[PDB]
Amino acid sequence: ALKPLKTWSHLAGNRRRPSEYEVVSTNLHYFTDNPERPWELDSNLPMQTWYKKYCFDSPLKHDDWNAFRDPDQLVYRTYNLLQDGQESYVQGLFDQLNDRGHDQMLTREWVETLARFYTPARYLFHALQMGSVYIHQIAPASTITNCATYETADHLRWLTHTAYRTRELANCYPDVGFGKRERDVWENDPAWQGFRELIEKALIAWDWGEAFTAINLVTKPAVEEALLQQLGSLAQSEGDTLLGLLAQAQKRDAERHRRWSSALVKMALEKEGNREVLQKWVAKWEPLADKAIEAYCSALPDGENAIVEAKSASRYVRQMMGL
Amino acid sequence: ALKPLKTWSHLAGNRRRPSEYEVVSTNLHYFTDNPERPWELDSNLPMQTWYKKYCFDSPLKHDDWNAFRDPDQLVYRTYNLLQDGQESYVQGLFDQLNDRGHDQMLTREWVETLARFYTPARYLFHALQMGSVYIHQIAPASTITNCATYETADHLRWLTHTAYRTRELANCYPDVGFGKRERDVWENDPAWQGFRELIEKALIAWDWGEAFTAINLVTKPAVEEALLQQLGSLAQSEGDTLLGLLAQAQKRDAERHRRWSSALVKMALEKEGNREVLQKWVAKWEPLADKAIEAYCSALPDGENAIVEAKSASRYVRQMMGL
Amino acid sequence: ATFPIMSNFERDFVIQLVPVDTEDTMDQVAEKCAYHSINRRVHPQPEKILRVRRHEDGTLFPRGMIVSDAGLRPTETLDIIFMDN
Amino acid sequence: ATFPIMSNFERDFVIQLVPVDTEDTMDQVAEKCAYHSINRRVHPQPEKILRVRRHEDGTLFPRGMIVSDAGLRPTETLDIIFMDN
Amino acid sequence: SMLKREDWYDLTRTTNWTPKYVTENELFPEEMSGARGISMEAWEKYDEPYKITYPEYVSIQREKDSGAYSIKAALERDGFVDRADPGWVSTMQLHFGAIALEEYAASTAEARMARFAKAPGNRNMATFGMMDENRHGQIQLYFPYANVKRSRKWDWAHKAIHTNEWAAIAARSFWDDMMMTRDSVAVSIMLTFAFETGFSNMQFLGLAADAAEAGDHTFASLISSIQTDESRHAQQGGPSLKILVENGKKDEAQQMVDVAIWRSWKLFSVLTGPIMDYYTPLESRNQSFKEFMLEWIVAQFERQLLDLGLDKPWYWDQFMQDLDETHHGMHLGVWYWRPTVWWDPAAGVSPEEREWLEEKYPGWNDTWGQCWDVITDNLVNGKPELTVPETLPTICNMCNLPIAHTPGNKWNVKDYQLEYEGRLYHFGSEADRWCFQIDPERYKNHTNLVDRFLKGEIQPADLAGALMYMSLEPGVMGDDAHDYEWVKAYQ
Amino acid sequence: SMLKREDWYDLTRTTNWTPKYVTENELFPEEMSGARGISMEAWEKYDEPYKITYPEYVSIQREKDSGAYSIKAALERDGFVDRADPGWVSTMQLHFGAIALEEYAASTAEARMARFAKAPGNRNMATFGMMDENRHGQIQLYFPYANVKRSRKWDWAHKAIHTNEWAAIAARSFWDDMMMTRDSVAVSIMLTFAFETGFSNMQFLGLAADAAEAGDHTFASLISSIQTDESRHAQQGGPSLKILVENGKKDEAQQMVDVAIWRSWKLFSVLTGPIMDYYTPLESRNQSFKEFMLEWIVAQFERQLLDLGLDKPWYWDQFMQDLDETHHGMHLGVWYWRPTVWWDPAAGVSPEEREWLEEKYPGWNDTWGQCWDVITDNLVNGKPELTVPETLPTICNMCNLPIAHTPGNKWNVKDYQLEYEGRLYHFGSEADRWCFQIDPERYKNHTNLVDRFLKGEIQPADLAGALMYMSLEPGVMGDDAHDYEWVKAYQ
Ligand SMILES: [Fe+3]
Ligand SMILES: [Fe+3]
Ligand SMILES: [Fe+3]
Ligand SMILES: [Fe+3]
Ligand SMILES: [O-]
Ligand SMILES: [O-]
Repeated sequence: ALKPLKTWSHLAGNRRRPSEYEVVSTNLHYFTDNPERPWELDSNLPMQTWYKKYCFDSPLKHDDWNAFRDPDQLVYRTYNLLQDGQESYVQGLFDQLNDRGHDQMLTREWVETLARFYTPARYLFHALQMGSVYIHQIAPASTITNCATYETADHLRWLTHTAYRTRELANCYPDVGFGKRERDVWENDPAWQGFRELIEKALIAWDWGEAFTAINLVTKPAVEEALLQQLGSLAQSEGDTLLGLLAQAQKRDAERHRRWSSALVKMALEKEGNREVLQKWVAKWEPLADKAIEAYCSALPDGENAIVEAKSASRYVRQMMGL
Repeated sequence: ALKPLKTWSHLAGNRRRPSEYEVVSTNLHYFTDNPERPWELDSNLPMQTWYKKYCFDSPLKHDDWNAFRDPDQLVYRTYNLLQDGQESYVQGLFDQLNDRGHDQMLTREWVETLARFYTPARYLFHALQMGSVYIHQIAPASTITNCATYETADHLRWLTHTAYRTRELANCYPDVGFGKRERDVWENDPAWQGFRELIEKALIAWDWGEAFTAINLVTKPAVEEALLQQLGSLAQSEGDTLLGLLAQAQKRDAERHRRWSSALVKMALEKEGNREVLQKWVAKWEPLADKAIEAYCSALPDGENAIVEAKSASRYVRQMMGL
Repeated sequence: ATFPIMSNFERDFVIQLVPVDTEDTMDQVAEKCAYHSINRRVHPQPEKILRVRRHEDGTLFPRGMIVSDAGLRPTETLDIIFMDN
Repeated sequence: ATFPIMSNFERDFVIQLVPVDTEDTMDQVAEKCAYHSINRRVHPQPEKILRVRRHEDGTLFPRGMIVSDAGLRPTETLDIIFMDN
Repeated sequence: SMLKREDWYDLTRTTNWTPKYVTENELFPEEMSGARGISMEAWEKYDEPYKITYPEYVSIQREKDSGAYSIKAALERDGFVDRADPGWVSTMQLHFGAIALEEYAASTAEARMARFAKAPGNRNMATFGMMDENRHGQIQLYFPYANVKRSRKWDWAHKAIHTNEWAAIAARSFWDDMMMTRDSVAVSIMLTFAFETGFSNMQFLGLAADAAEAGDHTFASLISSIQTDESRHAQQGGPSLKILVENGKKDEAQQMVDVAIWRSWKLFSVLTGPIMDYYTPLESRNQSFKEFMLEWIVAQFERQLLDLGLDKPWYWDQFMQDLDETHHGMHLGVWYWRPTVWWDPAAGVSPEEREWLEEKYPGWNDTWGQCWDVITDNLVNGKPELTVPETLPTICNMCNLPIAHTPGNKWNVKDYQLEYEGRLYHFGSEADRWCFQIDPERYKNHTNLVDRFLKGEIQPADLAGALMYMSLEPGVMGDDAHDYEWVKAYQ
Repeated sequence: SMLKREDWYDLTRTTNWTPKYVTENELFPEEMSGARGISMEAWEKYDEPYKITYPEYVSIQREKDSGAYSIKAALERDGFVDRADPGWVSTMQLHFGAIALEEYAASTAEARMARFAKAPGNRNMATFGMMDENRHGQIQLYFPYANVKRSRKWDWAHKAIHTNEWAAIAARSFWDDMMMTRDSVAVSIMLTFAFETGFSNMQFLGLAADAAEAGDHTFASLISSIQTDESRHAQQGGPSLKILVENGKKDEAQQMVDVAIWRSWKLFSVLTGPIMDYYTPLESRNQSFKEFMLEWIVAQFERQLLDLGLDKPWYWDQFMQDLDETHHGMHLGVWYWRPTVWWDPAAGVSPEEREWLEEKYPGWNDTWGQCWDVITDNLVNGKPELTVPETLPTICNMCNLPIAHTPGNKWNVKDYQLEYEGRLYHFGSEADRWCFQIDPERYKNHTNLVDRFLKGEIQPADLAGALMYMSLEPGVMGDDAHDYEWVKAYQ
């Protein structure tokens, strides 16, 4: 008879006793057991085809993607411990600056800037949420999928801050059209069309590795530097302390997404040929990001410096992984 | 035989099913069962005498102090739910403004003001902690005692913020003597001697009702208006956003202490003669508070307006209870 | 000569895989089926005779017909019923 | 004439309150004590005689002495012991 | 101060825009979205009746895991599991193997609606759903993990769905059909409406009640906590159904419901039915599996279907009838073929048990009772070898479960065969066959275990070979749950 | 970023200043502070070895109540209490009545050090202590409250310490002496060092173990959670003791320790000793009350006392000896006078129990066993009336407990009498008498129940009168825990 094991069969002989993280996150996708028939149905079903094409046939290759490990090691339970903490802080900010009358103290000029540069981000943030939720459902291993799950909730987290602050702003400045105008700004403002195009196009890159690169390595770095870093330093110097803080709080999420993307890239580099693959995908998309950052930041105050700073900080992210 | 009851014997026939609050807070002091011998020992013991004199013989009188009810209805369990929340927010502030380099951005002049007007509050706040912890141990009913318990932890909460920010300030401005100099400022600065005297004297008012009045109705209103309201609005306009926020966060605690003091006063007014008793105690102490506020605020910028504002806001607290 | 069929034995609860031979008589089919049902979940009926009918349409095969001539589809489902003729 | 004493009955585990009379003999003290110890937690010893000694210093009272003359402090503790004289 | 939720909620799901740089069909491919010719503007009427927002979620859910993980740690050392009724231990081992990884797969299913649904409210609710099944997957792994040193069967909580063991194939067969391989709107109908709202919600309620009756509070708490998450994403299919009916599609909507309810029912008849009526000790039996189905599952569907403008499925009466039968079959199948599963099946046919079975199901002893008479006599008479099988049973090509039914004095076992493109398929019911016929390209080249056996895919091509093929060895292969203790009642 | 705690902690307790507007003796009255001629500067060396700060506290403690309240709610419906061994139910009823309000009183005791101690570290640690006993008081009320509809005895969790029932007087007698009526330094020695560190810490550990062995996880969790709070304020007396010894006061320090250990021991012998050795079912008995005392309480004091520069108390050997005896007495007292308490006492003298008692305590049957022989014969022979009392027992004037000891073939019951200012006092031991003699003004005019009875304070002046005086009526008055079931062993 087979003996009871110390740990899951797929983890035995690891020398170190498996962590909670390893216990609940590893080797969970079963569609990768039969690359020829992922799903327990006819093998010509459109979904069969979708997974064969966009997961299995990706040029980004590894013999064992299940070896991937979040460096932050997040599980649901600790994701909600972290994020409840960070939300007590942000909801705290909202409560107490309202109480203070913070929105009343902003200048008309700044209010106008918010309507143009800040509010419509609900579309860009929802579209990252879609972006990251797609990586989830197409990635080759559960630990990859998980990082993308928690990142998708952050993206919703940001959409949610923006939706909230948008009422408060409408409540305080009823004539501006906060909440009504954002769609036409997103759709028609030249400052947004760089990003809108970047994201619409990256949203239809189905290959898992090209989705990871286009969303996590290229679009995100560019959205983050432009909307969190640049608009936030601006916010602070124009007297918006709430958005300077809010934005820095969301950049905590972004730095975590960066740490796992970097770990993934690091793992992909163990295999000959992947750097070239990733570098190629970056070159295809970088020009759309450059355009995004140009069209957005150039319309800001001190526009050209914001472009130089955002360009180089977002490139830096990729440089640090060895790309 | 006696039948099992629906609730505690001392709560039966209340019509409404007793709350958690009523279940864990009411009718718990036993020293009031024998006003002639509070403690199960010889009746001439000094502590026997202390309680007879300072609890039982207080001029502030009621037939049933056990009827008192916190309007906030706090119990340990919900005290720590509230305060963990408010601490995620404040510790959040500390983390993120450090990260921002907030202490580096303050002007030398403002740093000098902090060393003089802000840091030494660790003494004043510790002395309120002593003040409130004394009300705890001498008050005539557990629900009174409890309010004073949770208020004493707030007082420690504030001492703790100040102790913390004091290292950070020392770390950032090593030449100023933050952390080393506060005792001599507390002890010798004319700006502090108004308060120092108020608090040293109120700290030896042993009668429970006179302790409640001197600490909760008089000293606190005056410390709060001067150190939270006035120094905080000042902080904000001088570019200290951390202290403007910190101070407003602590004023949440103060508003809660006010709500229970007001409820106590309201209850004391059911009895003929108590208003006069309370009014008399206020008149004895108000002049020391006036002095406290004068010596502190006059040394601030725009000094005289701070004195008029602090005086009248603290009087307002007492006016609202009907005093 | 080995040929799969699905045996729906009378008074059992389950249809089952039963490999027979193409040279077998119905009688010999029935005997290879009973092995998997009689004294497992069905009580012998020795007063009776085991007959073979095609499940889809109720056709009754003579005892002596061989599998070879019955026109069965591999895996075809067969009723194995108790009769006296 | 009712006078409190504390009865430390031999072979019991507990000293107890026993109201006696000032006119009682030691014998009658002992009998009012046994009531609270014999056949409750102590086995009778009918071969024996119940005697009264003062607990503090071991003085033995004659059977016939009355409480009145014994010089007891109210509540004084008394040994009630089994003897043959 | 804070806003009331009511005041700003709609802005969280005002997230639709008119793409320009790519086309609508390119951003929302029909095969993933299933928008069905209905416009973005019409999908925007989608309105989830239970609303929630990010800060509420992370807060409320930290509270749930805190309690559940705390209960677990407090009771860990008492090791209730070492003295639980073995019908119960078995119940848990079956639950964990069949469910843990399917729950985790359900997050991808939710991710399907999160990216691909044209209703913005659907897309956000699905994000919380995604979070939810990440929770159900993770915790339903953390829990049985406490028990790995007790038996290798607990390893199956992770390993099951990775195997070709028949129950696992049946499981994947159901889930992949329902949620992994359908468009977004279809997932919302077939999974969240038909299965989650239709079955698994009331089931998890009952299973927590049972666990508590068994004196297993760790597990009662586990299940009961999962269940409080259900309706928040379970709600998703209703609004979809409304939109489809209000526009030109009552039939498409209907047909998905018919399909998902039948496929769910079948899985439920092998996984829950046997448990209720046979593993649960007699005196813990609150009600029968047929009763449970009538009170808690069936009247509810009728309500829902009526309220949405839909009808009762064509098979409804047959469904009604099969409540007296299917699961008895499924149980007998599982017990008889017990070395083929990874838990120990409970026979549950002692004298007392059998008169209960006859109260709840008149006719039981003069149908199901017969097979069990023979099993019993054999174990009394020292012939245990006649109570284990020497062949495979015929598997349904739709539900991947044995084709069984009423035996004994009212024999009624039927096979609903179909020849399609030169191949003979087998079906356990008229409905299973009909599922295939309406959409044969979806099922056509799949092969069940029997197919595989017959095709030479299992080697060696005998019973010990199929054991290896199914990843089963001594240690995990099931035997009688109570080690045949109930046989003594007959000598 | 955040500072490390190490870096700023000292600033939290740098809170001493030189008063000017009032005098040091006025702000710190000696009768409350007990500074003892030792200067502010010397009190400032006080250094608590376990450090904590406000945000850590409120965070960690929200986590503890979450779990404990969650365990409670999860197990509430199973109502374990209705099928627990009645020796256990009794154990809980005694615990709640004797402890709930004394725990809450302990917060005032902590408040004593918070205001009045000259050591700033002491003043802050006491604030957390204050918080802690607010928690212990509150939760130890919330818990038994679940059980009010089951019996009026549960009402005693609130009512006990409000009554003149003898156990309650004994309780107040101890606590008021230890913590409610002493100066700050003295509270820190006598309560946190001698009692909390000395007894209640290891006791609560053992009691949680026992609760778990009884299959009562609600209560095991309750107790086990309280216990994790203990050392954080229990630590307080050690630094005080150091300061007193390092300056001119080894004797004052010594004498308080001697007093607090003896007074604690006595309470512990009626409240814990009987439980371990008689209410706990035989087969749950991990070890004897004497063994427990030797392993977990006594070697620890020796360690501590040696490490602080102090000696073993004068009575130590006597203490050693009395471990064989005192609690057997206390148990017999409680059982015999059972209508005078608010729980049902467990006899615990079945044949099996008695041979256990004889293994753990050689001589038991030929001393303690005798009284129990007579009790038993009487219940066998239909004379139950001879097993309940017709008088009061003599109460010790220090510990307010009956004066009892070794009966039977090695009779040794002594009374340590004292005449002082025209009044005769009674004492249960040499130590109880000595406690009074060193500080007679503290105890002099107190009266125990017997005193009161004899003075005409109890009216009517008979047994039914003392029942009323003690607030006891049928419903709460104790009887034999197992309703005399163990008598059948003898017929
Ligand atoms: Fe789920
Ligand atoms: Fe679900
Ligand atoms: Fe405590
Ligand atoms: Fe304590
Ligand atoms: O769920
Ligand atoms: O404690």
